[PDB]
Amino acid sequence: DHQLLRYLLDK
Amino acid sequence: MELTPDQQTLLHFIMDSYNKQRMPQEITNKILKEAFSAEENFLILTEMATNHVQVLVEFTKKLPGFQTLDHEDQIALLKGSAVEAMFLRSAEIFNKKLPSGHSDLLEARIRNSGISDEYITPMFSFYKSIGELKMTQEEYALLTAIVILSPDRQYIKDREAVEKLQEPLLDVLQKLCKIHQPENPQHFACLLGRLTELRTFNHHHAEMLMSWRVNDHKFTPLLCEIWDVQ
Ligand SMILES: CO[C@H](c1ccccc1)c1nc2cc(F)c(F)cc2n1[C@H](C(=O)NC1CCCCC1)C1CCCCC1
Repeated sequence: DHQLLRYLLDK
Repeated sequence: MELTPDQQTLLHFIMDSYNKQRMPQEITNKILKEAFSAEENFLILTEMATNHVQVLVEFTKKLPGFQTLDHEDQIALLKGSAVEAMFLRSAEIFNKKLPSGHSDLLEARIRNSGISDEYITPMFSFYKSIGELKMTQEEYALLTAIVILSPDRQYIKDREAVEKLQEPLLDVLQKLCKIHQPENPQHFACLLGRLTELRTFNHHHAEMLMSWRVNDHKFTPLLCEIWDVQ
């Protein structure tokens, strides 16, 4: 659901 | 009373991370430059808000211990604080000193943004209340970090893990209030009080945005994830 937030956090 | 070496280190680390944000003058110069239409102001807001969320995720990631937290709790903290952090940053920008007459024009330009008058009144009430506290750059930085690391957010599994991270930041802020404003011993309580008023902008945020006098309410995919829009 929050794919972009998860991406920015896990980058 | 005075900051310990570990507290001075934490403060400088938070400050350095906090200063990565877009400069207040960049924002106010744009709004003061030309009088924009409701349609142009909506797009200025979405671009400003997208930059803010991007910088806020970078600031959040640097908060000591944040990367050790449960991944689902990390998302919950970000989603729970994004809107409050945006209004706290807007209050900082609004209360920055400008040449005589400019803050009057900035107020008027924000009143004519395109949103309903019912949402404007509480924003200025919060900005003027923040302004009377005469907060330093360090107070805004620590208060933003305290807002992000709020253990009382919905959908948080491990509240104690979040509490353990917020505690040293609350301790540093309390010392700074005693040093910057020794005349006002209620200063720290007042700052924690503003944090409770900040939370009021959450519930009706999507309603405020959809009340914008525009034909199409187009938000960026990142804003759709963090706000309750589209
Ligand atoms: C939180 O946004 C406020 C808002 C007011 C009216 C309608 C919609 C929003 C708001 N309060 C402000 C106070 C100020 F001092 C200021 F310079 C600008 C302010 N804004 C808007 C803005 O640019 N916000 C960004 C959001 C990301 C973090 C940095 C600031 C701005 C208002 C004029 C129309 C364009 C959008």
